Amino acid sequence: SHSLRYFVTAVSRPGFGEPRYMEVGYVDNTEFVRFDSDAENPRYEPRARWIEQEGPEYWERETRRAKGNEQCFRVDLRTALRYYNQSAGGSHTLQWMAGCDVESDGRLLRGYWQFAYDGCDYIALNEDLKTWTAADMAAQITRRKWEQAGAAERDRAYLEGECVEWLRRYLKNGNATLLRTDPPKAHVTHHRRPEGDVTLRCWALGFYPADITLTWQLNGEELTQEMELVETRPAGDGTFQKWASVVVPLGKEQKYTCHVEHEGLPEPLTLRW
Amino acid sequence: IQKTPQIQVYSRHPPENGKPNILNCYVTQFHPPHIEIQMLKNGKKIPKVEMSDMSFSKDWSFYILAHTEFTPTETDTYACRVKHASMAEPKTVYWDRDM
Amino acid sequence: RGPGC
Repeated sequence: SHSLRYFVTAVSRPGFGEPRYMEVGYVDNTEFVRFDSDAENPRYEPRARWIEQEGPEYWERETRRAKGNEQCFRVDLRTALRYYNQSAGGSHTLQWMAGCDVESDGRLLRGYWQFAYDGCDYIALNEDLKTWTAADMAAQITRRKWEQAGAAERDRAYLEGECVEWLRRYLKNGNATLLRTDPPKAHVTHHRRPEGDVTLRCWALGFYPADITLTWQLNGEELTQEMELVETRPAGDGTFQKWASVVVPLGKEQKYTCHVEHEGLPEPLTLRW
Repeated sequence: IQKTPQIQVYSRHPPENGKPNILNCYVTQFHPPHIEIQMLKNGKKIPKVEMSDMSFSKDWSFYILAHTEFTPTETDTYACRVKHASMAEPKTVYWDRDM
Repeated sequence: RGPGC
């Protein structure tokens, strides 16, 4: 299930100038474009080698779009201050997520287009791509205005047409990096704790994509409660890492086995200490 | 304010003394976006700290990747210190080479 | 390509 998504954020800063405006684009949850209004020379920039193959009219057109969006968001941050009747001297946040998920054939599966104010839901386009869900009375104003203007049709034109179409092109031109598969390299470390028992830590390193499951068995039974587990984290080089640990008696370490499941593995790895 | 950050301090490649690795500070699930991150070697701020992955998730909460070049030794010590409006005092997470 | 406003 592929996807093309854009995450947009504007943060006001009273007495420090105009709001900081940012865009990030992702394909299959992997970052590839980025815009930062506070950058030395602000323009749309490549963030993966594969997108670099696009010509200069692509970067100019997207830079043109980004700088226009930044202007629409300057207005909106002001429109939001009055709806909620807030002081003008404080910092606020407007976030915008938009994109398309696609099933194997190629045509749309779900369209997204939702906004959040100060970290809370504000308005979101329903699955029908025809109506809007508002979170409070402020967003009800926005809803009827966008209803009167016909915002769903124009927004739906993007999601079903262009978004779907360009994602199809991004996957063809970037398949080698996007759809690559890096199997995790696994190993187990030993750690004698003061209490007298042991911590067995099972590491997974250098894998892509991100999804993975670490599980500790004992004589075939999963030990999902006594297990410790960090959130999957980025290595910094495009791959990911994760570890899972358990506490076991000294001497019986060879009874426990760690199981690593990843789409780069035809079969789950199994390892002991 | 609202969402309190979560911090992990880890190295990119497996750590072994002398070899020049790269230390990562991973900060997630906070809000508002304004946040102050300092990476320390022996209680001394490191000057060249890069940023990366500044965005937010479906949660609406922000996350960011901060890293710097380093070289671990047996007696050295590293940590990441994060000042955010949702915490009364800054929070220091020390790098454990086994985590 | 991305969306506008």
